[PDB]
Amino acid sequence: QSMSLQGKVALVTGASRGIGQAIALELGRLGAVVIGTATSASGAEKIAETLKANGVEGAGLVLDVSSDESVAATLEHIQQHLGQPLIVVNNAGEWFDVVNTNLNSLYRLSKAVLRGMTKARWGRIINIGSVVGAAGQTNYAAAKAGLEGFTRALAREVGSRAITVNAVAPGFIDTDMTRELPEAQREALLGQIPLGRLGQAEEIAKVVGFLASDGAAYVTGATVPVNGGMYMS
Amino acid sequence: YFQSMSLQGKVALVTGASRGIGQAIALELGRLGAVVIGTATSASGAEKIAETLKANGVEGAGLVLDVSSDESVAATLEHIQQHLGQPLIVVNNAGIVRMKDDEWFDVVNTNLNSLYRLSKAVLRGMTKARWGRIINIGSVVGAMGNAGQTNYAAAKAGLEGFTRALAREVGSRAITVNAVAPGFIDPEAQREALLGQIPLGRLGQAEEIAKVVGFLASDGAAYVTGATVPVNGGMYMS
Amino acid sequence: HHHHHHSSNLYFQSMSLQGKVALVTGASRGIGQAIALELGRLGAVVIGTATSASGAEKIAETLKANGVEGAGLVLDVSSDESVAATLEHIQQHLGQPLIVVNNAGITRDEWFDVVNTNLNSLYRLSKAVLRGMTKARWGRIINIGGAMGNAGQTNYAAAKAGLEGFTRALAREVGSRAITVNAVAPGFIDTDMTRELPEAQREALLGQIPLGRLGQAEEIAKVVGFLASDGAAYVTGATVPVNGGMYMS
Amino acid sequence: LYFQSMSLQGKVALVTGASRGIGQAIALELGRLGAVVIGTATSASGAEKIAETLKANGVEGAGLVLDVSSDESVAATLEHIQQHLGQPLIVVNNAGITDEWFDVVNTNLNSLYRLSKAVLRGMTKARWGRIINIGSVVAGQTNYAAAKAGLEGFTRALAREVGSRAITVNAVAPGFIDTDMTRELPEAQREALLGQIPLGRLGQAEEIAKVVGFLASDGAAYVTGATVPVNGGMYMS
Ligand SMILES: O=C(c1csc(-c2ccsc2)n1)N1CCc2ccccc21
Ligand SMILES: O=C(c1csc(-c2ccsc2)n1)N1CCc2ccccc21
Repeated sequence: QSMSLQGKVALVTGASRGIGQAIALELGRLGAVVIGTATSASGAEKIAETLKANGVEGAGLVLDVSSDESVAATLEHIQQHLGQPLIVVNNAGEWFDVVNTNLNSLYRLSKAVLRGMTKARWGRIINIGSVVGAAGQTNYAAAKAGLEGFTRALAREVGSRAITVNAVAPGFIDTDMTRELPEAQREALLGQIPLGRLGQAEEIAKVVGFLASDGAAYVTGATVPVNGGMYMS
Repeated sequence: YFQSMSLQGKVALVTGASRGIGQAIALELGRLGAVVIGTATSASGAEKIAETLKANGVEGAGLVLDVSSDESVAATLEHIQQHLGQPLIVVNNAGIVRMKDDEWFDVVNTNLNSLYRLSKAVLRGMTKARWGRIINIGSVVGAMGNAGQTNYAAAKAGLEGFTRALAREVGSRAITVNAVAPGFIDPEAQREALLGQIPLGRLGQAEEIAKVVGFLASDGAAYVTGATVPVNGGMYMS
Repeated sequence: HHHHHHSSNLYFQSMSLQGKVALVTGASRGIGQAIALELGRLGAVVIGTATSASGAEKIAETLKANGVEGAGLVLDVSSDESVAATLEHIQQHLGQPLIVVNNAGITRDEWFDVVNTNLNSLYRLSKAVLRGMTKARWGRIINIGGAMGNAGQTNYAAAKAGLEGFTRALAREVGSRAITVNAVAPGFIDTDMTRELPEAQREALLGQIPLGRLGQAEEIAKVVGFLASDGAAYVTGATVPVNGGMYMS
Repeated sequence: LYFQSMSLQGKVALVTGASRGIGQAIALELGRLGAVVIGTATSASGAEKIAETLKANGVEGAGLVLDVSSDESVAATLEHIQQHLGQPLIVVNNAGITDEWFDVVNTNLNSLYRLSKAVLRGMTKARWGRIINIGSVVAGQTNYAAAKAGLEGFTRALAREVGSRAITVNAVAPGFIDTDMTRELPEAQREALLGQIPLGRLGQAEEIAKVVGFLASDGAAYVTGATVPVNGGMYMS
């Protein structure tokens, strides 16, 4: 179809579980060669097995997005063995230090992969926001504000080169980190969601898949909220 | 049955489908497998829609619909229900000296009343099926000055607010409500100046709007509601 | 039978609004009343409106009791006839209002009709008073949000979105004429409805507000007073949120 | 009714980057409202100029050297103020710092945080406070809109963290202001720029200062986390 990513190398950070894993499989399903990262070797191996078990070509790697050395080395590894990643999905992650640290990691990784996208005159950077999950509202709303601003600016800097930069802002998603919130807090959160249910990780992955397609080529600087109608600021 | 982005077995209603973006949306939804009903305000335009659909192998019809009239809306909807079935995908693209910065209010207010009128009518069928997609298309940037920016930004502001609220009203029923906000989509040779406000350096294509709409209509966009997806190549006027 | 028009050497340093005539709609209670007194305190001649003659009289008494020159009038902002007549009345007897504060709203398909009705009333009233502001080449229109917090969460974000868009657009249409158009978006304000909540729910509500307290009506009035001053002359199209740090989207 | 405290008599205000333009205008406005004002610059010449301006306008205070990018500069300066003048309860951040898009915004917000944190002990102590952050005055749209986005988000979050203590945290987002940068634009570009501003004119530095003066008063006590745009109707996002 025209949703196809055949011939594209996608890099998905933090792909051993939940939303990251779901994004890796979705992009794989659309035909991309997928490289998923975790911070440990056990997690890199688990990614590799998941990809095999779902008929997706690619690899798992160890990547620490807080380290320039990790980013440089990893990127070079990918370039030699697989090719240049033109689809990059940032999902890997003191109110201030959290947001500030994250956005610096977004920038670090974003900058590094841009040489390859520039060279090809085509690209997709997609940034995944933090999931709503029980200091909590303050940090969430801030991390979302910083992401929206960041994404918009970067999109402006790189647009001339045919590179889109977008974000996806999850609401309350069904994941391992959310499955075991207390009932009281879960129920409260359901009560603020017009659809009356948690989102699925796959439902985030679908949005990401579309932003990566050629059909989303005029969409850039956007933050698509995926939250069942619940908007927390 | 069950596939990523198939609309097989869905009836989609696309208003203002005789040209440009509306036409592109009708063909995109048809391509994805929906049975498409496209409307225009004139009979000539209804006929042209029918031909386009036939010429592209899309099952459906062209109809005359005036979204400003409760009678037109009722009658048309009843016609569709008897002959084709219940539309569960509805796409609102019908919207009404040089332009000035005092035309903003009547235009926006009239459009949102029409959005509501139509939205309300099709909701009984979506409620009854416990599934639905309403997608509202914004106006493309209409003119080159402040007066052009005033009307655009306002029509967008009202659409964002409207869409969000309606989504909240109908969410419990598994009905998503979203918008698409086009930027500059495909005369006077301040062309270059205009392209210089757009990071991608080009006008958008009507097909590029249609793709976004097609996704919002799919099962994969089921958790997306109340959103206004901007499709403007990186150029943001508020 | 109902009289619908009711009137009434110490120089306070607060008196910045120099005889100017301010019109404050819905001024019989709460935030509207607080705005009328604040503008009066700053030296304006204040005309406050209600929809009934009893309310027009109560406004007049409040203004008298606080040493504020002006009047209470009957005004129905949903009616072109009421708006025209009232505004002509004001012109003949008191002068041309150059400060106008829209606080007369409407409350409880309900979601759309409320917002849509209010914005039409805003436009109706705003259009009418503009001839006088145009003629003077100076003006202040201020719209009070219903984008009230007690009005609650379900329709709040929408009423705010419509107000913010509206305010911004009108500001653009009238700016060349030295007329500012701005809004004030209250959060949770202390009024008689909000006082009589159970402790259990009161505490929950206060726990969503960083300042840990309800706002006072006077605190909204102060913001309005500033937007009306010459110092806020470069502020236009703005919606100032006044909610103690609680932001609902 | 007629008698209340929109006065700042008895308050110590700290205004960073106060040697010219908007900073200077803010320092004189707060002084005019009765505050004891401490204005900072990065050079000693600028600290002197601030002191003269304050003297010349009958405003009690001082000019100091402050580098908001340095923890040592911030600590020392604050301690100096505490010993000699008292505890600043009004703080106005107008001092900024110099593919440059991210580092600028990121550096500024780190400075905002550094300074904000330091002055909070004193505000906490008194259970009252005003922090006000001034945005940058107008590739050009990218940097402006970003710096505004990061400020709006920052301001809002900090306001949440400190609200229980009766401390408001707000921002002012200037549009096109009449200052040294704008005095040297070509007529062609000037006219184009005015044409995008509904009021049809540049803002004055004093017009920013008035907004700041209000946010510092007791009447703005329920306003927190807000970014007040002061741009004559011209909104770039
Ligand atoms: O009815 C309006 C409306 C009428 S005019 C208008 C507008 C907005 C910006 S300029 C004019 N908005 N709105 C705007 C937002 C909204 C939400 C829910 C129901 C109604 C509405
Ligand atoms: O630290 C940043 C930050 C660093 S760069 C940046 C940014 C935002 C828009 S473009 C760059 N934002 N932010 C942005 C918003 C925010 C809120 C609370 C704590 C931190 C932050």
